[PDB]
Amino acid sequence: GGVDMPERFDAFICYCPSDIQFVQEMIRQLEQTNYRLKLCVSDRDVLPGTCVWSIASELIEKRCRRMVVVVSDDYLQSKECDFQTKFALSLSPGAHQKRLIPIKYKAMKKEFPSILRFITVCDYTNPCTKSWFWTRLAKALSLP
Ligand SMILES: [Mg+2]
Repeated sequence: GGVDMPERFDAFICYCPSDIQFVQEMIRQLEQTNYRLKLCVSDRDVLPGTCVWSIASELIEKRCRRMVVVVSDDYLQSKECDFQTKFALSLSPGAHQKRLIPIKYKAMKKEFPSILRFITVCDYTNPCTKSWFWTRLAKALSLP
């Protein structure tokens, strides 16, 4: 009986503490789609009421198919961004679009991270794509 703890994950969610409220909203919404996503973060304890799992940093590239990147002005200054930027720069040609899913959720005064310049963004601020935003993100994350 019961629920298993995953060995491999659909995605790691990379975010700085300033953006935790967005991540809390995202996880609940993704859990309310017709998918059973396997999601991980550095510390599940700060995301109560969710099905997310904790993962050691050194295991992320090996065990996560993709990385969701929550981008904001605050994020650009964070150690979490340092980790994600190094991760992105470690990737071979073609791997960036296959493994990175950047999300914007509020206005930014700063330019988007250099390494994400050719990467498709999930823009939560655009009302024109809002109705199916979470469903489409969940489908994207569920794919190999
Ligand atoms: Mg909207």
